[PDB]
Amino acid sequence: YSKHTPIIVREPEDLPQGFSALEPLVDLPIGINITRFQTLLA
Amino acid sequence: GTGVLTESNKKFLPFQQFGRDIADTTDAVRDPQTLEILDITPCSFGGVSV
Amino acid sequence: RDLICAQKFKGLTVLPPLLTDEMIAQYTSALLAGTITSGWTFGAGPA
Amino acid sequence: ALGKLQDVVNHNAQALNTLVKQLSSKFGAISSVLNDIFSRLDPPEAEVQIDRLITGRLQSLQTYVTQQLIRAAEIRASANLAATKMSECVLGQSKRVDFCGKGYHLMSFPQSAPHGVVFLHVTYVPAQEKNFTTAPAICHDGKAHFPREGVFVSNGTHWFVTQRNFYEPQIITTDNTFVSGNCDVVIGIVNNTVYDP
Amino acid sequence: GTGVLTESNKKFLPFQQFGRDIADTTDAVRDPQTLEILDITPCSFGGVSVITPGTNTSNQVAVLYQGVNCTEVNVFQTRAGCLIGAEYVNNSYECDIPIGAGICASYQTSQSIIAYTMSLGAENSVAYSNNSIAIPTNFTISVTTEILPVSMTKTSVDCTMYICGDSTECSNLLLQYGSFCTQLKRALTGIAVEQDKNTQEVFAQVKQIYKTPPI
Amino acid sequence: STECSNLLLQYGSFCTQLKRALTGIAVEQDKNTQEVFAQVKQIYKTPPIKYFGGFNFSQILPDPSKPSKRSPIEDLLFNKVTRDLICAQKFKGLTVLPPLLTDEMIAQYTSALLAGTITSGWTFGAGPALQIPFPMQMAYRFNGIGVTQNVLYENQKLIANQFNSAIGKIQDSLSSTPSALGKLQDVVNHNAQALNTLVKQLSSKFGAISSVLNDIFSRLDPPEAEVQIDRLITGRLQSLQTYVTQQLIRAAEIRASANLAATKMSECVLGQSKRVD
Ligand SMILES: *[C@@H]1O[C@H](CO)[C@@H](O)[C@H](O)[C@H]1NC(C)=O
Ligand SMILES: *[C@@H]1O[C@H](CO)[C@@H](O)[C@H](O)[C@H]1NC(C)=O
Ligand SMILES: *[C@@H]1O[C@H](CO)[C@@H](O)[C@H](O)[C@H]1NC(C)=O
Ligand SMILES: *[C@@H]1O[C@H](CO)[C@@H](O)[C@H](O)[C@H]1NC(C)=O
Ligand SMILES: *[C@@H]1O[C@H](CO)[C@@H](O)[C@H](O)[C@H]1NC(C)=O
Ligand SMILES: *[C@@H]1O[C@H](CO)[C@@H](O)[C@H](O)[C@H]1NC(C)=O
Ligand SMILES: *[C@@H]1O[C@H](CO)[C@@H](O)[C@H](O)[C@H]1NC(C)=O
Ligand SMILES: *[C@@H]1O[C@H](CO)[C@@H](O)[C@H](O)[C@H]1NC(C)=O
Ligand SMILES: *[C@@H]1O[C@H](CO)[C@@H](O)[C@H](O)[C@H]1NC(C)=O
Repeated sequence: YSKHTPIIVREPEDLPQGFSALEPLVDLPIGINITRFQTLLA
Repeated sequence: GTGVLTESNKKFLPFQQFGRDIADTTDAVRDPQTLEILDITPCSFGGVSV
Repeated sequence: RDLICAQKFKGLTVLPPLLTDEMIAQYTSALLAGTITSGWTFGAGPA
Repeated sequence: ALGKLQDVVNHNAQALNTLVKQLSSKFGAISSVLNDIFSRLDPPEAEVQIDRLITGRLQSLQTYVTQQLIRAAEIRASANLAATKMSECVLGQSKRVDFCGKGYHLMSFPQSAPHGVVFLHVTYVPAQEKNFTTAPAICHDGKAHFPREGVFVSNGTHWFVTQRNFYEPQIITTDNTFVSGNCDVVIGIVNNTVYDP
Repeated sequence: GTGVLTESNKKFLPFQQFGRDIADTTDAVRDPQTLEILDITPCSFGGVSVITPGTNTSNQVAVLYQGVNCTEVNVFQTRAGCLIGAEYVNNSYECDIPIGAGICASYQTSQSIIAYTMSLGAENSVAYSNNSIAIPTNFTISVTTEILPVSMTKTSVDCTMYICGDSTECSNLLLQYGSFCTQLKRALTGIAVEQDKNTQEVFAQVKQIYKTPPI
Repeated sequence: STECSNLLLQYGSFCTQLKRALTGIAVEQDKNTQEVFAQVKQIYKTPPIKYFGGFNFSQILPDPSKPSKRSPIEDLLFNKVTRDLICAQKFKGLTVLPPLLTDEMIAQYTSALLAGTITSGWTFGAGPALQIPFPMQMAYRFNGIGVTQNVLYENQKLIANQFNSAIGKIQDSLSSTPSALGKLQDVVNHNAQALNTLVKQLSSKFGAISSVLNDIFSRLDPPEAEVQIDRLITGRLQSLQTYVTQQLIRAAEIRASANLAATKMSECVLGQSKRVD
């Protein structure tokens, strides 16, 4: 799921107070065993 | 099913194919052919009194 | 579709009453035209 | 204000809203829509798994009919009470307490309302009370005098006869007091003088 | 099963192993180990109710657990159970939210939910005396209002649309069932006729229709 | 049972009408106890000097020499209508909610009604309380049946003697003839029979290998277990629906009875009624 919403400048970094639904984009099949997750930046 | 299939002015999102009503009954559907929004209304019915 | 029409498309219907609001209003006004003009005589015999 | 009229409407609305939400509930089948069991199973299994939904829907409809019958009995009782009040309060003055409003009933006006009636009852509410000294009867010329229709009160120094629901001082004459018995059997009899015209 | 194995004082017979209650519920068993008489009481269960002044003035709510001594879940213990979220004020007012055992609750001033015993009215003492009468001196004729339901909505159902939907085999299989689709319609028709008759006995009590004079 | 818990949720939201109906019945029963007793606004109290013309209510007025501020007649009537059965039914689901108006509040309402009837007479139900002697009160109540007041004002002694004798005969009759408080025991016996029938049907098979859900989930296979447990999950819901329908019918009957009782208390206690019987 994904959704872009205006995050106009506010108090120090924190999750803003506002409802926003998330619509699905892709539904790729998978059959893995995922129990962990590692991020990555440029 | 049965009933009239009219043209609907809804706002079906690209991921929403089917559609239900207040009583969880199929009121709108997406055509398996070229994408079009329809409205499934039941056939003409009523009651007779003599 | 509103709730009134959604229930209609499922079999459930609502029959209209026999006495409309106008007739009930006329009945209520006829009882006031006898209670104010007359007394308790328009319910027993002649007004 | 209109609480007892909205209650029946909300009940009749929830009875219809709950009757249509039970059509999406499977009573032991693999689906809820009718054109789903007759499109994936064979007749030997279709005639078995589709009856489990028909039976449940029939039971739900019977439950709704029973609830409607009970509600109609309650509405019939309320309508009989309303007709009795309309015939005994509007078509005449009734001496029944609380039946035509709290207080002394005098008059009633009916008004219509969505699936209901509204009675406006005119009630006689006494106020501005005052204490007085009472007595069962008085004794004049040796004989007792009991009030015909009223009550004996005393402003301290004089005894008068007034109404039972409104203060109206009147002299004790031989027109509202009858003589019955001598002055040796009533407990609390006072003396005075009965002025005759 | 599940429960709280406690020590009981039941004198079981030397051959009995299990044990039931008045109405079909196991409440005591014999230990398969060294002989001991136990008691199987059900686990800690109860009902939960929420007292709320409405989502229009505040959002503070109170939780009432039914059937508990406040030691099995401010905190108050009433004959209805255990109330958490309110405070038992020693005052007395009219009941607003009925909770039970003559203890209601309200939302008062800091604004919070308070609990209090109901008030049965004022406290007036009539001075009775063997020579005392209260005669009114003035009238206060008033007009009160009462509401009475007279009629209900007239509904009607159908088997071919409610039981079956847009199908044909379902309508054929429904015919094999009993006369469950002609007695319910008859009952609904009777209810409709009764509702149409309840208006003819309340608002229709005079033959002629009178009119008010112009002046 | 967790499988039964999941099957009940899969069976739909059918367990929402029964709870709402029971809540409505409870609200109606709480309202019936208020529209009958709680008819007066202010609470009246009996005067200390208990000399009401010569009559003697030392049996209907609340006695201070007892815990719950009741009267001898009320004390005799309360101690007449009768793991235990209540806790056993509570451990199964049949739990009784406590009423809103307690016994002490009902007793205080009945005492205030008696105080208003004795001190005020028939004026406390139509407005403010009006002090009036009890002899004159009963003398003005005779003028509604034809008998004038000169009969009471001459035979007050005999009237008080007959009243004091009848008050004692009331207690004498209530102490015997067990078929007297039958209509109050009728509803209690009906409720007990209903609660017993609703709990006995849990050991009656609607068609299955047994009545224990654990034995069905264990000593069977899923394709047959899902069919055997349905026959028991459908019978219990029908039994509970039948119980709810019986409770609704009985609540309607008791509502009619309570309306009749309120009409009687408003027409017989709050004043003199000229209706026969
Ligand atoms: C998935 O990962 C978990 C990690 O603990 C493992 O236990 C499990 O066997 C794996 N297989 C699946 C698909 O459950
Ligand atoms: C083929 O199917 C797709 C489904 O979205 C539809 O959009 C398209 O118009 C169809 N084309 C033909 C040849 O029917
Ligand atoms: C009568 O006297 C009593 C006792 O003093 C008092 O409470 C009451 O208010 C008096 N009523 C009037 C209006 O005189
Ligand atoms: C009582 O009434 C008599 C009527 O003659 C009057 O003369 C007297 O002044 C009154 N006294 C009081 C206390 O009202
Ligand atoms: C009334 O008068 C008679 C005769 O004078 C007397 O015996 C009696 O005591 C008097 N009673 C009162 C109420 O003053
Ligand atoms: C089991 O063995 C223990 C050993 O101390 C004994 O106390 C107990 O009574 C025995 N119970 C049975 C079932 O024989
Ligand atoms: C009587 O009571 C009414 C109440 O509205 C008041 O307006 C009027 O002034 C009063 N009159 C007397 C007699 O005191
Ligand atoms: C009058 O009332 C008092 C109240 O204490 C009572 O004792 C007395 O017996 C009554 N009778 C009389 C003397 O008027
Ligand atoms: C009232 O009757 C009761 C009956 O037991 C008696 O004990 C009491 O003394 C009586 N009181 C009076 C004042 O007659």
